[PDB]
Amino acid sequence: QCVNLTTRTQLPPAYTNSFTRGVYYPDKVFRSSVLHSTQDLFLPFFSNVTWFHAIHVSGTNGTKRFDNPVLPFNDGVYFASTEKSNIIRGWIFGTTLDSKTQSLLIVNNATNVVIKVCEFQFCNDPFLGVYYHKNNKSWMESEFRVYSSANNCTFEYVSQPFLMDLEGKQGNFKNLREFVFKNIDGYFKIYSKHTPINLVRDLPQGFSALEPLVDLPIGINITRFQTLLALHRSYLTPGDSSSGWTAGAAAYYVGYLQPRTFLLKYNENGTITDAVDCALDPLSE
Amino acid sequence: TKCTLKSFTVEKGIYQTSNFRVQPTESIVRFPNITNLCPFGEVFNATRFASVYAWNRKRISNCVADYSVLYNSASFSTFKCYGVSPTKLNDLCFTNVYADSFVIRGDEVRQIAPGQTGKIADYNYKLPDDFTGCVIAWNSNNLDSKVGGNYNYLYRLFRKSNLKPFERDISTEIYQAGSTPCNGVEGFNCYFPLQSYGFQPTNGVGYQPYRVVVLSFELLHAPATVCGPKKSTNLVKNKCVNFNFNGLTGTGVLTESNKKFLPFQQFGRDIADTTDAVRDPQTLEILDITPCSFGGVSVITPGTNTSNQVAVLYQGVNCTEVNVFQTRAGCLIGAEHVNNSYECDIPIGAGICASYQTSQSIIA
Amino acid sequence: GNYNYLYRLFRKSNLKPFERDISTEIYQAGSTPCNGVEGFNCYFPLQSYG
Ligand SMILES: *[C@@H]1O[C@H](CO)[C@@H](O)[C@H](O)[C@H]1NC(C)=O
Ligand SMILES: *[C@@H]1O[C@H](CO)[C@@H](O)[C@H](O)[C@H]1NC(C)=O
Ligand SMILES: *[C@@H]1O[C@H](CO)[C@@H](O)[C@H](O)[C@H]1NC(C)=O
Ligand SMILES: *[C@@H]1O[C@H](CO)[C@@H](O)[C@H](O)[C@H]1NC(C)=O
Ligand SMILES: *[C@@H]1O[C@H](CO)[C@@H](O)[C@H](O)[C@H]1NC(C)=O
Repeated sequence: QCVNLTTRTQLPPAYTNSFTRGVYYPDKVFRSSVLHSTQDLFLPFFSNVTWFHAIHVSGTNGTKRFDNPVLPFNDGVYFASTEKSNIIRGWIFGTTLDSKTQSLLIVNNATNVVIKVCEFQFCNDPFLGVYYHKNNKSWMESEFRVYSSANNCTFEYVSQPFLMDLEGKQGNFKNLREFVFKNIDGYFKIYSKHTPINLVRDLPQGFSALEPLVDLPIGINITRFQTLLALHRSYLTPGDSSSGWTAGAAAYYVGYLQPRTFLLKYNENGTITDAVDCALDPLSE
Repeated sequence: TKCTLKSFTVEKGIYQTSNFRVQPTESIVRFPNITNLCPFGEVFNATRFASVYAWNRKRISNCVADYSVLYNSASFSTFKCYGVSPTKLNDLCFTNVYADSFVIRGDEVRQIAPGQTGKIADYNYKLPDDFTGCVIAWNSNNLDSKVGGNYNYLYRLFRKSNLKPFERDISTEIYQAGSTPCNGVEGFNCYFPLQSYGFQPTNGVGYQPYRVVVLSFELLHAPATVCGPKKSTNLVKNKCVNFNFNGLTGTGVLTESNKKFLPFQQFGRDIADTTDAVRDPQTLEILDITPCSFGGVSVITPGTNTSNQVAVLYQGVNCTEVNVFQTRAGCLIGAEHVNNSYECDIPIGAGICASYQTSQSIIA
Repeated sequence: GNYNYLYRLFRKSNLKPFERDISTEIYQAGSTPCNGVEGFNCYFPLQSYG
C-alpha cells in the first residue's frame, strides 16, 4: 500500500562543490601514455551540486530528515552516495512515474539485484525497510513498499543472491559509491565506482574514474527520477505506521551533465589519471 | 620501367615502378560465445497447447534466436514465412518476437495467411496486412489426439463480425441470432459462439488438428535486441589476414602483445586513432594488429643502351615476405654484395650504392 | 489469367547485368539434397503471374 510519511523536519536545501569528479571512460578503447580530447556529457568541474541527506537528531524536536524527491533528468545525472551503513538501495526512472508509461526500477535489497522495466505504481515515497530485534539481534528486511501494480514488463535482470550487512554502524562514512546514469538514444549506460573514504559531512577531493557497469538496451523516455533509501524502524521509536522512520546516517549527492570537451590523460597501464575541463579557465583552454 | 616513363629506352638510375603489397590469406572472424539462446524450444515443444481464441503470446527480447535450426528440422508441415525469405533469417536483428499458440483443424491451416478469409480467419484469429513473420505447423494427431473422442479443444463457430488484427475477443456471451434477446437458456433466439471443436482418432489428414505457431516480428524504434547467431572461425596468428571481431574490420598480422587492457576495454588505438591491439571475444587474449607488409618496388637499371639487366628493391621488406641482399633500405634482388667500396653511381639508400662493373653484372 | 508468363523466384546468387537464365533446376533452399523432387526445401524456380 501507498503510505504517506509524516512528522518530517523541513529545512532549506544544501549545495556542495564537485572537486574534479564525475569523469568516466567515454568508450571501450585502450590508450596508453596519450592525451585524448573527447566531447561528451561530462560533469563540469567545480559545480554547484545539490546535497541531500537523511539523519535523525535525538533530544528536542530534532532534525528528522528523509530526502528523496523527484529530480529532473535532462541529459544525465551524477550520484555519489557517501554513507557507512547500507541505507541507499537504488533509484527509479521514467517520465510520469505512474502506471501510464514505462519506467525503470533498480533495487538492491539484501536478497538480489532487482533491475526491472515495467509500468509500476510507484507511490509518492517508495520507502524501504529494516528491522532490529532483541531476541535475535540482527538486522533483516521488513518492507518492500515501492510499487503496487503489475503490467507488461519488457525487461528483468535478477542477479545472483547475496547477503549484505544491513546493520546500523555509527561513525565516519567509509564507503563512497559513485554512479553516472546516461541515455544516448537507445540505452541506459551506468558507470559505477567504489573508493574508500574517511570523511564525515563533505565530498572528498581527488580524481576517481568511473568504470562502465551495464549497457541496458531499454529504449524509454526518461525525464524524471527518484532516489530510494531505507528507514530503520526499531523498538526505541514506536508509534503508528509512519511514525518510527528513523534513518541513521545517510547522505547522497546529485548533479547533472552537459555537453563539454575534456582532455583525458591515460596512464601507461591504460587508466585515466587526471583531466582538463577545457572550458573552465583560460589556463584550461 | 619502360611503361612508367612512356618510353622504350630508360637511362641510368633507380625508378619507382610499382608498390609491393602482401595479399590477405584468410577471413578470420571471431564473435563472442553463443549464449542466451532464445527459448524457441518450449513454444513448439509444449505439453498442453491452448484453443484458437486463446492464442497466448510468449514475447521474447534480449536473446539469440536461431531461425535456421527450426527451418532445417524436417519435422514441420508448412514453414511459410512472410516479408522475409525462409533462408538468410539469422542475419537480421529484431526488437522483439511475438509467438502464438493455437490448434486449428485441418484446412484451417491454410486460413492463417495475409489476405485470406475463412472460419478461423474471421472468427478466432485475423492476420493483418503485409507483416514480417512466419508460420510453423506440424502433426497434432500424434499426442494431442485422444483415443475415444477428443473434445477438449474449443472453436468459435460464429461471431458477430470480423476480428481485428492481432486481437483476442474473450467476450463469451450468448449471441442473439434470432429476435429480441433471450437472456437465458440457449435454443430460442440464443446462440453461444463457443460450443465445441470435436475430433476423432479415426480421422484422415484434412480433418485432423494441427499445432500452428505464428512468429511475429517487430522493427520498433527501440534497439534490436533479438539478433541472429553469428558464426566464428578459428584464429591463425603470425599471418596477414582479414579480421572482423565485433565490427572492427581490417587486415593485418595478429601477433601476441604484452599489453594489459582493462576488463571492460575491448579495442585499442594509437596516437593517431589507428587500431593496434584488440581483445578476442571468446578467449580473453590481447592481440597486436601490425600492418600488412607493404612497400615500394624500385628498379635499378644501368641503361638499356648498356645492358638489359635490372635489380629490384623492395623498400621496407625483410626479404622474408617477397641474389638476396638485406640492406637498411630494403631487399635488393638481382645484385651481388661486394666487400669493396667505390663512388656512388646509383644511390640505393642507407649508404648503399649500385653500379655496373665487369662477365657483366650489377654490384651492391 | 494467363500462365505462360513466368518469373524466377529462387536463385543461388544475383543475376549479372545482361544475363539470361533459362535453366529449370530445383532450388535447394535448406541443407537437404533435393535430387530432382519438388516439396519441402526444394521449390521450382519458376512461377506464373495471373
Ligand atoms: C550555489 O552555491 C552557493 C554556495 O554553496 C549556495 O549558497 C547556493 O545555494 C548554490 N546554488 C544556487 C541555488 O545558486
Ligand atoms: C601498472 O600495473 C603494474 C602491474 O600491473 C604496476 O606494477 C604498476 O605500478 C602500474 N602502473 C601505475 C603507475 O599505475
Ligand atoms: C523438440 O523436441 C524434439 C524431440 O525431442 C527435438 O528434436 C527438438 O530439438 C526440440 N526442439 C524444437 C522446438 O525443435
Ligand atoms: C567461450 O567458450 C570457451 C570454450 O568453452 C571458453 O574457454 C571461454 O572461456 C568462453 N569465454 C567466455 C567469454 O565465456
Ligand atoms: C629481419 O631482418 C633483420 C635484419 O637482417 C633480422 O635481424 C631479423 O631476424 C629478420 N627477421 C625475420 C622475420 O626474418
